[PDB]
Amino acid sequence: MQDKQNVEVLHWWTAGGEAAALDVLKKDLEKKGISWTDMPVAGGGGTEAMTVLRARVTAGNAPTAVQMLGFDIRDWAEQGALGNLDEIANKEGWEKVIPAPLQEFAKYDGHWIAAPVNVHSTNWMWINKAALDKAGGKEPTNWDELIALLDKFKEQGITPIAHGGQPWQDATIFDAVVLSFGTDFYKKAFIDLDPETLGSDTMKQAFDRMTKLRSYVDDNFSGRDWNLASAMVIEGKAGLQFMGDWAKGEFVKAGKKPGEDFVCMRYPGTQGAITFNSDMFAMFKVSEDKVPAQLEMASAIESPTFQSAFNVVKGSAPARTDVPDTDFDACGKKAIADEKEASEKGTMLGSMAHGYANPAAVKNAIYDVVTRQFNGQLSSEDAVKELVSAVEGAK
Ligand SMILES: OC[C@H]1O[C@H](O)[C@H](O)[C@@H](O)[C@@H]1O
Repeated sequence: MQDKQNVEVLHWWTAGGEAAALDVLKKDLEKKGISWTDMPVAGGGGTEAMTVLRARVTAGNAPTAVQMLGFDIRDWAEQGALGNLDEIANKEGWEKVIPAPLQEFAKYDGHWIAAPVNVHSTNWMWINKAALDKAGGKEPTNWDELIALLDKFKEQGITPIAHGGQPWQDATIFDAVVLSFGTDFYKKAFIDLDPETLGSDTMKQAFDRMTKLRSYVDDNFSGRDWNLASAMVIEGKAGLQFMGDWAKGEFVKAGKKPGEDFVCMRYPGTQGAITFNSDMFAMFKVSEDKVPAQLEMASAIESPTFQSAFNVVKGSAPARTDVPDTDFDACGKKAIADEKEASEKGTMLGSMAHGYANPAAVKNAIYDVVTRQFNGQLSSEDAVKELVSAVEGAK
């Protein structure tokens, strides 16, 4: 009669687009007789959710299912805190359809310990179509063209860059800025954590670009939620936003269409590469009674029909490679094709900002340097020195 199974889910999907996509999963589970106890922890990018999580686990109160990124997953797998999903994954044939870069994180010590939802990526620009057309309509391909477009936006009297001053958002931009100096440089810096690279003249140029981008954000940017920056571009109050494709979730929620109302492009100099992050659900070992629901949730997440429906709304690519792009809009189709290509070419690189490039300690030490340099507290020359010391001290 009434539902007899239930999942208690900690996640940070609280903005309108994110909430819309999550509704897809909730409805899916409900049809299976599984109700939902919602434990949302608001805060873009999940830092706040992870803080709540740590205190809860220390208190012997781990949630049944937890939204999680990258090296964070590994950290709990190492501790043996996560449920083994093998019996679902082996039987459902996950090995054949989940890209190897995601399996590095979804698997630990020979076992599936998370169910990957999607493949977001961070190196996008969201451009207001009306403002672009006012600016002559040319999509910027390189750095100089980007600056020329931002200058036109500025003379149009709008805020050229919609941005929120929070360390993770600053890092999100820096993903793409570093990426624009080439995939080799990005790997050397954020994946290999090579100190010569991190201290290079090229990294000094990257910070100089952040200074330039800083000059085009509005004076009230500090502390603004990412989705409120997205809204500025949606409303035509700002020209463009540099953000992961969760931003598209907002545009679609507002009824805006690719081509007509907005343009979606890779960050100039990064087409042909992606800086990826994959939201996964980790099922924490709790009561033995909860395991059937946990396994059902993992199965639901990896179902082809859900993999399409959820990601269409979310603004990410499916985690499964065998899910067709048919129901995706023009930007979602690009996301999928860019992922297949980057995967083939070895330019599908873990996002630093969103926890796929390096461990939390390193990520956080990078956040601090990037934030202070963007906010103008630190010169590019000094930022380079401090980045090397912070990274070396965190490894
Ligand atoms: O909160 C903003 C975004 O940040 C996170 O890193 C997630 O991967 C994405 O699902 C979410 O929409």
